[PDB]
Amino acid sequence: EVVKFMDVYQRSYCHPIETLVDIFQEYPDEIEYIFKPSCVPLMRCGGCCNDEGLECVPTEESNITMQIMRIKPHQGQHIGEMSFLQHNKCECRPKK
Amino acid sequence: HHEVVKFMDVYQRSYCHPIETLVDIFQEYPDEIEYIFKPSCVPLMRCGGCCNDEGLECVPTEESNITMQIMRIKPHQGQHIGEMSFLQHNKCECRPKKD
Repeated sequence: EVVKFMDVYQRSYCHPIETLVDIFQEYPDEIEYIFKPSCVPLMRCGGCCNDEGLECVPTEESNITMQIMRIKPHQGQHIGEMSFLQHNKCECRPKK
Repeated sequence: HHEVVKFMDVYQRSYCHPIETLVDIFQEYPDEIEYIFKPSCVPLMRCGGCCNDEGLECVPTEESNITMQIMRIKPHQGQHIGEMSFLQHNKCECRPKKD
């Protein structure tokens, strides 16, 4: 059975959506370490806009600290805090 | 303000599972050059998340098709809503990378 048009657009439109982020892509300055887990769930702007001209971007941003096993391989390793950017409010806005 | 997310709840929530993820139609279908689409983009269940070992990688096992209605526009020429099928990952698990 079809996912009805109205219900697509409504559900796609530019909102914050829980998204999984590999720590090492987001932070490549964490070169000495692997992380456990490798990856975290973060609220992040995603989705279509009315016009192909617009793009879906944050307006309010905030911090979530989390505890992350930090491993220097074959060496010391320790759970530690790590702070991450989360997008609380999104809106469609012009590209450049 | 807001308490730190406890390790248990990280791991549990990160681990390789299907997660609703938003996918540009033009990436999924790149042969569709003469059309824009409304939306630009659709919600599809897709494998995402950590694996215990940097050796493993998080991959689909069961896959399925989900038909959805999409405004198809040829610009300066208007349009037609029509059906369009999409790939969705129903079941994921961590498995070794040969890559």
